Amino acid sequence: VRAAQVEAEEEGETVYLTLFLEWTEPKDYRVQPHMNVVVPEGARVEAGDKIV
Amino acid sequence: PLLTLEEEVELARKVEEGMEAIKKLSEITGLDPDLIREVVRAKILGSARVRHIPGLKETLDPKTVEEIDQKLKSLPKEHKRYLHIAREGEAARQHLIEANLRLVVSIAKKY
DNA sequence: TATAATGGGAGCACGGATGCA
Repeated sequence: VRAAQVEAEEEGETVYLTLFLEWTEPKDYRVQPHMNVVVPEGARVEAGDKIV
Repeated sequence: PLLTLEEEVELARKVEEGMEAIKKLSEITGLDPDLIREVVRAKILGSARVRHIPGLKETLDPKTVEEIDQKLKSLPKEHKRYLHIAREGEAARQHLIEANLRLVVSIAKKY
């Protein structure tokens, strides 16, 4: 994960950081012999786009 | 070499989708499905083999296969997709037939 | 036209001419 923007608020002896964070969460999909992958390596898909 | 399950299903899929693509190009271009199929097959097999088919209304010669090929390539990208599909379909057909030749022998040895 | 099946089976004798080592 990488922090894009960092907002800082000074309170007492402490600072509160509001972090805008960007990361990636992996999910595996097991492909059976009777199925074929319709998507290339490193391709960017969207919601509703068919992978397998 | 003999195929595997995934390879077999792959080639079969490409063949079926290839025939479907030929039907699609028939619907689009307005030509004869047989003619289109024979032209695609002609381009897949290459310059090695060209011959007139009894079923076709027109004689099949490299001039004609070039005319029809260039007529198919003049289609828009989405319509030009079915051409690639049909080509890879024919290739898959060739590989599929070539892969199963042993079975024929094992069956014919009993006859 | 639909389980899956994938590489066979038999069976003397001397000459000229050419091919090869």
